[PDB]
Amino acid sequence: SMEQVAMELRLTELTRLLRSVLDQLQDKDPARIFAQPVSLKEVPDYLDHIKHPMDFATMRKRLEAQGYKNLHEFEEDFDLIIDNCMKYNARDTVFYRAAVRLRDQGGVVLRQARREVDSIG
Repeated sequence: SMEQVAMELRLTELTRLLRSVLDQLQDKDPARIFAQPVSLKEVPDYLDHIKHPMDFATMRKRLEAQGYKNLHEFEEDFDLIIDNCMKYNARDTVFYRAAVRLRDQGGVVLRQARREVDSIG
């Protein structure tokens, strides 16, 4: 149907805007601490601690499959990256600190992304 196409075009444009958002958030992680999944070879107990692992490569796979239907779903995954790290790692660690800085800096990006998603529809 023509309606299905129009919906598909909206999803494609959302995916475009989320790719730009993703790039901007990932630049706020210059140490690349959140770039890839925590390795279960190197952290064998991880899944005893963290039930829903997340990382920027995993988000990019979902994005490129157009697997984010709305900004809320994308923000959920970003919050998992931060929140998982802040639980697994202690306050005095470079990991925890990196997550705090990513959260604080990402907030600014996400605030305007929400406006753009609402604005463009």
